[PDB]
Amino acid sequence: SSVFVPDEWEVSREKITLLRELGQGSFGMVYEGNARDIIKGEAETRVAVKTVNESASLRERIEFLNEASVMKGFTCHHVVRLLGVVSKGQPTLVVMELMAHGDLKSYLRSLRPEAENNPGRPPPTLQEMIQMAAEIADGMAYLNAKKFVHRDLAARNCMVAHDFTVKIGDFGMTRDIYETDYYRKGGKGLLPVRWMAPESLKDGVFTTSSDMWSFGVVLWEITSLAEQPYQGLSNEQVLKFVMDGGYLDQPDNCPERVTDLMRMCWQFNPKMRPTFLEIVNLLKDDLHPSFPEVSFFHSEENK
Amino acid sequence: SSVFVPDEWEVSREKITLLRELGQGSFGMVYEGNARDIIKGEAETRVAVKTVNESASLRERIEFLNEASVMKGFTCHHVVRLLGVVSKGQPTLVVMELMAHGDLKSYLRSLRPEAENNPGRPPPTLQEMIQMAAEIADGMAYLNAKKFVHRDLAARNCMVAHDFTVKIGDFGMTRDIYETDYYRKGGKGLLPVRWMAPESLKDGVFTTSSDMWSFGVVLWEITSLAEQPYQGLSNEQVLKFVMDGGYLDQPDNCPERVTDLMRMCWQFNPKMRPTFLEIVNLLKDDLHPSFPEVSFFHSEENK
Amino acid sequence: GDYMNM
Amino acid sequence: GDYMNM
Ligand SMILES: Nc1ncnc2c1ncn2[C@@H]1O[C@H](COP(=O)(O)OP(=O)(O)NP(=O)(O)O)[C@@H](O)[C@H]1O
Ligand SMILES: Nc1ncnc2c1ncn2[C@@H]1O[C@H](COP(=O)(O)OP(=O)(O)NP(=O)(O)O)[C@@H](O)[C@H]1O
Ligand SMILES: [Mg+2]
Ligand SMILES: [Mg+2]
Ligand SMILES: [Mg+2]
Ligand SMILES: [Mg+2]
Repeated sequence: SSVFVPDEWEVSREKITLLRELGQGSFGMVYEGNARDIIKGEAETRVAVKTVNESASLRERIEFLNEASVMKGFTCHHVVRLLGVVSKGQPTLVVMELMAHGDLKSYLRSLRPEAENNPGRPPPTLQEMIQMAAEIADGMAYLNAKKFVHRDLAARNCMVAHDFTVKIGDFGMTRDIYETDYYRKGGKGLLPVRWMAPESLKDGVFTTSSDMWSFGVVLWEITSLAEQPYQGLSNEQVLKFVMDGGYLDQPDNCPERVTDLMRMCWQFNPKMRPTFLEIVNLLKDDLHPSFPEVSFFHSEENK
Repeated sequence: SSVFVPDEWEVSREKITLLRELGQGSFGMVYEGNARDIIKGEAETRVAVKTVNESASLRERIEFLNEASVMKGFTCHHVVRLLGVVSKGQPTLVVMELMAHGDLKSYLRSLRPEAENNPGRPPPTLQEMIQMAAEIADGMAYLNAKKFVHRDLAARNCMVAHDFTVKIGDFGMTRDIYETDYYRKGGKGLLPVRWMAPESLKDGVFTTSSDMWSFGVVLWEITSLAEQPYQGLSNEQVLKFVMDGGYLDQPDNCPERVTDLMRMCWQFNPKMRPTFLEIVNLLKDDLHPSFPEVSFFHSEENK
Repeated sequence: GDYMNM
Repeated sequence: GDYMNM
């Protein structure tokens, strides 16, 4: 009987309760919910639950499959945690840790002084921006260490927790690079042009170096409160611009320290760009006391 | 479609090749085999594959289910690693790391000078016995830390690797004790009387302390080259003997250091027995240089 | 959008 | 055997 070979990630639908919509993805919905007894020691746990639209295409379902699969293998404080999967029936539910403040792009925009949904606090201080950068870089370092390339690092894909900790999310485009250290894209597909390195736009080659290029754009989004990169240029113009050696300007009043990081990330030669561990190292002396207690960088696993 | 919700532990039957019988369990067979591409970086991996007899009873299948399930959650150098499960068809195959020298009981008996299957080496030296004790205690410490009680620790259930490293195996009787720190047996069932603590024989209560009692018996098996505990007494006589406060004698020419450990393990009051971490600590200064590099005891996880 | 089919 | 039904 099938019962004798279960899936350890399987969660009973009975334990999940949906409260409200957190956001809408391209082929599904993300809901805030509460789950009963899904974590030892926790009677109830706040969660985010993603569903797949009944109308989702095969390509979209294949993507979600990879996404959930890669998440299962990750254990990092700075990477969004998968908690379980409800597959006993329809619709399939992917249960993840709740990131109360949603995606970084939305969060940043809400911090604009004139924002209708301003939470009543100032935009990110220099200290807060460095902390965000270090958390994103640590999560990315872990991913790189596990031999995966994200390919879609952007503020929209970083999530913010109740305590404002930023973590890497959206592993839909993530690829295994264990054997060769790179991924060469096959056919045609939807690519985040404004976040891509020149060599990826040119040859379709993705490496941890191209993820570093994207990290630089994320710093640009943080320092501009999520404005649109290359506003005024179409995707086709951006592709040509970047391949020709172009890059973004420093946002108005961008802290010199962050500007320096962006300069490192936007070098044309991927081999001259820094690594995620090197970014965390540059920032390690001015972070929250708890960082060494939870980071991949300070962990025994970073060997 | 079912395809969109896979089991990460699933392994393709095509990748497994069976070579020979390693041993026969109560309701299945264990075979030595080779597996192709089941571990990243390893083209082929030597494995042990357990099957369940077509004639296995429901009780036996339920037991194997728990066994495979608990193994999935463990990651310790001193605990036998589960590598995958072939459930796409019959028979179900549970793929584990190969412990080339089989179970400790068999191994010890083969080291008796007059053994027909003597491997051509002396019986365990004092140093080798301490190393074995520390490895078993470290694996048990990890299990205890994960809030599980083994309930069936015995030489037959410890396995020996190609490099002679001993690891904890057979999690058939293992129980979760997260909430209460103990497991009270319900109905009737097969219990390893000769390895059981007096309070377990009396009230059916299993704790990490009762596992320590069993650890003492394992040390007795190591120092006697796996003779039968309480040889000459029936299971019923042993039950009565131990509950009355009895215990085993020290095997002939047992090293004083090991005798001292057994004395600690056989205290009548479970609360006065040492913990597995305390056993490793007592032995830590005279172990192989690699121990701190692989042990749970020296790991960051031991917090 | 944020993506271009290419 | 090593076990007793009890
Ligand atoms: N773990 C989470 N906790 C809280 N909110 C989340 C979580 N994951 C996703 N969200 C929210 O749900 C939205 C949709 O997520 P998702 O379905 O991954 O979007 P997507 O299809 O990748 N689209 P986009 O990221 O906008 O290109 C995100 O922008 C977040 O606001
Ligand atoms: N990972 C492994 N590598 C090598 N040999 C193994 C492994 N696991 C088990 N064995 C061998 O297979 C035999 C049977 O194992 P198993 O099926 O677990 O026995 P069991 O039913 O628990 N019986 P017993 O342990 O004798 O009470 C063991 O005694 C070992 O000799
Ligand atoms: Mg996204
Ligand atoms: Mg996505
Ligand atoms: Mg056994
Ligand atoms: Mg067994």
